[PDB]
Amino acid sequence: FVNQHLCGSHLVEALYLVCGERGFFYTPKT
Amino acid sequence: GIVEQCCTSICSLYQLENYCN
Repeated sequence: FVNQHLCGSHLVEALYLVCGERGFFYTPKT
Repeated sequence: GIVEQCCTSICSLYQLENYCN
């Protein structure tokens, strides 16, 4: 599911699922 | 950044995991 264009909430959802208990940082301007 | 790599181009697991804590 990750090997596609992922924007906005779709990208954050992928981060959430992939990173699991680690969490993640979402930095769209950097 | 992540938008350029995953939104305006095709994302990968390898690059998503770079943003995990």
